[PDB]
Amino acid sequence: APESVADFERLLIGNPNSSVVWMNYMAFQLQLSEIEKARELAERALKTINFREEAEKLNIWIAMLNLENTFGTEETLEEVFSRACQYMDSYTIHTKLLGIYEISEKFDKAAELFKATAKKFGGEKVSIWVSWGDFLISHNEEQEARTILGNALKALPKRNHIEVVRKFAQLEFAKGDPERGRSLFEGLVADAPKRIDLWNVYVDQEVKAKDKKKVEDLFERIITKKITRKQAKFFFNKWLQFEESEGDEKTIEYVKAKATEYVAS
Amino acid sequence: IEDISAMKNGFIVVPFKLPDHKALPASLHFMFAKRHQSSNSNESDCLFLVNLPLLSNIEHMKKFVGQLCGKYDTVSHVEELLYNDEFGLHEVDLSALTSPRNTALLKFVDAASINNCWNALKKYSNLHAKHPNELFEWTYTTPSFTTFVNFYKPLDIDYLKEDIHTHMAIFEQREAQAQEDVQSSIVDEDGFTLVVGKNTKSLNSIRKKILNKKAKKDFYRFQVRERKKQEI
Amino acid sequence: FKSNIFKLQIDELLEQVKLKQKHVLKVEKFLHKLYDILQEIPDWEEKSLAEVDSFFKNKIVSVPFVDPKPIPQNTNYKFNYKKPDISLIGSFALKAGIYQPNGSSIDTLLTMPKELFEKKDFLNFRCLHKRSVYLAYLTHHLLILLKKDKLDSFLQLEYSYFDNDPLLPILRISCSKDYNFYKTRFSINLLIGFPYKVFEPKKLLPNRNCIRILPATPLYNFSVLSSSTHENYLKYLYKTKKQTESFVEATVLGRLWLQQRGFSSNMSHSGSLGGFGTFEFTILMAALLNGGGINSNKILLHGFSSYQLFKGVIKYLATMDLCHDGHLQFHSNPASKYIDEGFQTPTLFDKSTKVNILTKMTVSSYQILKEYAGETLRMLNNVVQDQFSNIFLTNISRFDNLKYDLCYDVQLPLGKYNNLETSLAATFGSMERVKFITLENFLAHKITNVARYALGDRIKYIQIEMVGQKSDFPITKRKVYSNTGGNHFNFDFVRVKLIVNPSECDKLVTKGPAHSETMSTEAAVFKNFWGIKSSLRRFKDGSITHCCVWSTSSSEPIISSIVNFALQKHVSKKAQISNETIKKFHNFLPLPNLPSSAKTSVLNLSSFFNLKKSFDDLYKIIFQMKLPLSVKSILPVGSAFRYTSLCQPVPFAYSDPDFFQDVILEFETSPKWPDEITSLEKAKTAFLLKIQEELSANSSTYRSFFSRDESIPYNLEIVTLNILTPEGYGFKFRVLTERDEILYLRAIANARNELKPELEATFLKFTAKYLASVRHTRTLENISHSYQFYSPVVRLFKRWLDTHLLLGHITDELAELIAIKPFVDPAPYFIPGSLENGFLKVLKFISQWNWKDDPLILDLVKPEERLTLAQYKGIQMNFTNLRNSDPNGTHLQFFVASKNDPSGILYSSGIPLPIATRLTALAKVAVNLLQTHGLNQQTINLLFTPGLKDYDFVVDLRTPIGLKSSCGILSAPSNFPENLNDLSEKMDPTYQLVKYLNLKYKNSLILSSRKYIGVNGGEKGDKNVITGLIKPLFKGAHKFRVNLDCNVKPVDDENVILNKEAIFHEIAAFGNDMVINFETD
Repeated sequence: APESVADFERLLIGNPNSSVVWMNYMAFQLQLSEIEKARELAERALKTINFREEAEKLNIWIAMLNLENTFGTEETLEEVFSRACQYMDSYTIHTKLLGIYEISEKFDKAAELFKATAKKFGGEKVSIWVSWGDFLISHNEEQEARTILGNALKALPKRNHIEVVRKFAQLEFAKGDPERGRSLFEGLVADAPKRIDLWNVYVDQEVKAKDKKKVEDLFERIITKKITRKQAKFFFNKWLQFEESEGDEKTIEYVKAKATEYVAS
Repeated sequence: IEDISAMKNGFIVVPFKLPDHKALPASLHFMFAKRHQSSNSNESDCLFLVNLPLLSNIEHMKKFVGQLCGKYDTVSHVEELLYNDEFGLHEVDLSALTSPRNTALLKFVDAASINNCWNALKKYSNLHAKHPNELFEWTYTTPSFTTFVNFYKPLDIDYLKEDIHTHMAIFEQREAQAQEDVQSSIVDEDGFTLVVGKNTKSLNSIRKKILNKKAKKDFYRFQVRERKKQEI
Repeated sequence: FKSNIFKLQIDELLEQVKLKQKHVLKVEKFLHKLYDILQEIPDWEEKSLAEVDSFFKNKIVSVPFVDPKPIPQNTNYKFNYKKPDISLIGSFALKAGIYQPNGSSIDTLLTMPKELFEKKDFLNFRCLHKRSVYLAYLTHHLLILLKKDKLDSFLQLEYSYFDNDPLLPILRISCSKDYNFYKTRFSINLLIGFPYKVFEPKKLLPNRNCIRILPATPLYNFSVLSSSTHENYLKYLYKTKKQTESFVEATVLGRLWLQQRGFSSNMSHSGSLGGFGTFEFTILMAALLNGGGINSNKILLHGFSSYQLFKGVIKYLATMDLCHDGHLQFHSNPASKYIDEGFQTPTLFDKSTKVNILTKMTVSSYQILKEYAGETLRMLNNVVQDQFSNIFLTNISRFDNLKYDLCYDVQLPLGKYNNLETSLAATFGSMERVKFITLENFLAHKITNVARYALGDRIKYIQIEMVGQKSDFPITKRKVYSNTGGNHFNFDFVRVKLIVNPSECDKLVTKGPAHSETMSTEAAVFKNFWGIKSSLRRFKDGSITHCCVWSTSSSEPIISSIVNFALQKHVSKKAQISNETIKKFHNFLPLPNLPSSAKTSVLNLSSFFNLKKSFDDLYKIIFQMKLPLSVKSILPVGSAFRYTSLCQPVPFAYSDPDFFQDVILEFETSPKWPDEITSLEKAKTAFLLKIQEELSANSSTYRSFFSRDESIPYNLEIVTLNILTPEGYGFKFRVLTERDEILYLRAIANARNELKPELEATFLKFTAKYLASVRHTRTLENISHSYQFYSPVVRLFKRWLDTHLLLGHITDELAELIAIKPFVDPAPYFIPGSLENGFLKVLKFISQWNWKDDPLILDLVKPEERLTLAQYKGIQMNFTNLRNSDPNGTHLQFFVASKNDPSGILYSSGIPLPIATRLTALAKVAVNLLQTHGLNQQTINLLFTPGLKDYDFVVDLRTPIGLKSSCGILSAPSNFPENLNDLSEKMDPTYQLVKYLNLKYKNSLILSSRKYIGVNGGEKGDKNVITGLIKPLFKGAHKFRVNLDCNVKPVDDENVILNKEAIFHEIAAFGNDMVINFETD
């Protein structure tokens, strides 16, 4: 581990693209507490690194963003926010400043940034709605989360409507309300009952959610609906894996019997 | 050290025995490859190549795919090569400003071609991993003083004349069309005309200009009242 | 402002130079013990010559009887010694004792009695023989007393001379490791002198004889009268020290200036340098405080600070003559007055004591003092830069090849004192001994007058150093005994140093007086001075004058020829003459394969002017051709057009990289240019195509073809017109229009924020190629005409850089700027008057340059448009802004700026910090080599040997054909071939190879080569090396990436390092038909 400023400088000469020792040096000046040398150091780094190193550029962007969140003020946040959105991809800078807001615990200001990125970039992007739903359901605000899903439904195209109701149902099954996830899932199969990948993520999410009677009735609904041979044996064998992981031999025999009368057609 | 055959990112190393030197105390040339995914129409069925050998060209990949099909007996036929700025000269289009470093992209004909050369290079990775002596020999189209005097050679006057004349003709056609398009009374849909001037010929340049871009304090009675205040 | 900065700086120097009261108290306690000792010394009476002979024969102390010894047949007087009057003399006595590195001295006068004086003791060595037996008896009795009180354990006593006066020997006591003053580093001197007013001044005058055999002996009169009147000076300086307050700081400032220049208070008439130091400075500034006006005005006042006193006294020594026009007169015990009659000797005269002060200074010492006074007056009146350390902190007197412009080693195998009459061509007789008492003085003055009359106007100033002069001899010796130098005399050899007028450095004939009927006295001395070499020639216009014609030679100058002839004629037939240093330098400069190249001088420009003549013929033709746009200007911008090409331009020599000199061809303004950069370059190509067609259709004797220019990145259609004119020359016309700067600014505007510095480098390369190059060319050609020696200096410096393999990555205009720095600003040195002195001054400057703190600001002008205050401070603000944006210098190292270019980046951009540190390290290693070892042929050969070490690999390559004759250097290709492909065949690729591999491995490797194969390809000119350094970036091992831009090898499944052997085999397969040897580390 290097400790002296001259050795630090000679290693910055020796490796101009080593962003890891760049953040080691910025960490050193944070332990010695010089924010002026911090901003001039970020300026010197952005002057000296290459232009085709966009990942390192984004890294020093979020580096100056972290320093101005922990030790800077809101006007400097606005200035570096504007310059970063001018240089690099503004939606990415929106999400990084969002994440730093999450790890710095400013709920109301992070929420204002959610509104901002949703009004500017909500016509074509979906990950901002994903992150807004995650924040709001960690805040446990279900009806406003559903109205954010409605804003996505009115502001996105149709395939993006499908993606946003799918992701909201997944995060509902993960940490949100399971019955709300079930309701949006049955509504989605009411809009489109053919989508085999959608049925697949639905049955994977119920077999991770561990609700036995719904596993049963959904699988019987898969029996009633049209399924091809490869996807049929896929759902059948994954149901076998679920039933052998939990241990019900009567259901094992039931699935083998229904599989025999399925292949005898 | 001979079993380093696949990186965690997913890159396959392709070593090469180089032609040895007469005064050297064989050797290894480490080539990497991974298939590339893109929604671009002219960037379908393409292979990302990392650390290409020196001055490797269409002929180099032709000899390489010939050796590959002769060894592993698959059907794979390459089409073209992309991103050959092996030096770093054609990076920035100054022409377009006015009006994948060290990598290459290899084009194939179909999915059969790409999957056959893919399993061929996979078997080549296992070939180096188990028996690193049964590999290919990468060769250069090794330049001599004939290619050096090509690098120091005068230019063909007839080729120069033809290139100059055709470029001037196409440039004049494009310039005349853009000039007429600017000064052809560009009326909007909602009745609005547009203000151009005499001697302008680029609506691009109009957009670029856009992108580049009496207090009489003693007059009133209240102001002279404050003037009296400031005397006091 | 000048007051503030100079006051703070003199405060810094005075706190640096100030001594300590501990040293003061130690030395005064020691001299108090010496006081007690001298009062315990007992007195004695009249005794005879044989009696003191037996005395100092049975005793160990030997009396220092000077030449000639006293003889009892001719001495009718005897001896005595009574209580001497003791006093302390020195800077400490003036309360100005300062720290000196090698040591300092406080002298003590022991004053001889009037009752011991006889009234005719001043005649014929009597008083000085009395002084010698006086000091010998005092040494014996002080020896008894030191053996008594046990101070013999660490005190060492020797005989010496008062300021190198061989007629006046003194004593010197020193302490080695309670009365020990070894920490003080002092050495006390014991002087035997006379009281005030002890002999007749009117019979003691410089024109009054005191040696009878009528010529006088003014320096001996000065010695006896100064040893009489030592203490009147001391009370007068004590009075003036009471009168003015800043005297001590003024005199330490003067003393440090004198010792930094190299002078001293020693004797200079023995073939030495000095005569002016602390004591002379104090007496002179006291006289100038007394007055110094033309009608006895005062020049210096009591209320003046040391800055004002120094500026005044140096203004006086610069403006007023004291040797050939006038003299100064003052009274010590009422006012000073300058009078207008030169006495052909330094003349500051006191009538209250009837003394001339500066008789220790010779004419050459006064001349060099005049030139130094002028230089420092110029640096004082300089208001732009900071001249303070420039004046006071650079001892130039270290290297004689950097202090003087021509050094000459001459050996004189004399023999013996009676062998003088056979070993000399002059005569040292009785009256010669009277005028020039010591043989060293006589021979030195003979060499000065002979060499001065021989050279005439080819020298500004002269200096004769006597190498081997020991001014120290023990007590047991009568004088300084030696056997060095082929004789028994106190010198090894003679170093003749010349400050040379560079314009008349190489005039072929040495013009004398005209021819009348009667042989004039001047032509008589001419004829008896030249003998066989003289003649009478009728010139081109018809004058009939005497002149001795010489012949020019490249390897050696006419100064060497003429001083060889003069010393071997009018001095002796046995002396040996040498300057093999400058002989080898002129040998190391290349010699073009042309008729009469050997006898051609080094200042000849006839090849360049022939090139210019052919260019002007082509210029007329292309100017009167007929084009759709008429031609506006044609500007030659080539290195030959500024006389900084390395190989001189030989006709039809088409393998030198500077064969094609660049000309700019600019048409008139036109509104119908295209506005798209590629089509713009294509339109310029169209104009060049029409030009080529018209040339081949009208003036068929000219030949022509078309090449590309890839030096500008991303502008790939730049086509240049190669024209071969039948006097054997090549010009590549490139076209400059009124739209290039506009399109480049528009491109750098429309480029996004990542690629902006790349287009900054692009536009900067464009500027340095096209626009500021013309300004650079005309400026350097003009100031080269004013400074002839700039072209051989820059040629030698480019040769040095090419053999050290830095030229491939350092551009030629930066080479020319860093070469021309000492010619533009030679402060505090002189303007260079030799290839040797110029090149070594460049090396010393580039070694002492600290570019991390110091920027280079130049004003390329003729000698006395200069950069005024506002422009200077603006350039310095640009520099400090660049250093705030880059403090360490990973991106720029040399900030060079001139009037044509106040930017500071334009020529030194894109320079590897390894290359810059390697250049500074090479300069430091070179100057340390010249510090430890004497300058000679082996040292300069080691200077020109290439390094080949510190490189991680070297690649030795040869060409199938030696290229020395084709490059145009004799140890010749007559005509152009019928095939331009065969031109490319005889061409050489190695620079394009190393450039393309630099472009390939720009991320990881640094590869350098030799550019000039015609000089550096061995004796045949067919070899070239490729040295290669690995970056620490890939010396370390790193994570696998996608844009790593190197040929690698993984050490595991994640981390990789570089593939050295694969790089080596890539280069080997590239140069398969050319690479021979390859060494690795």
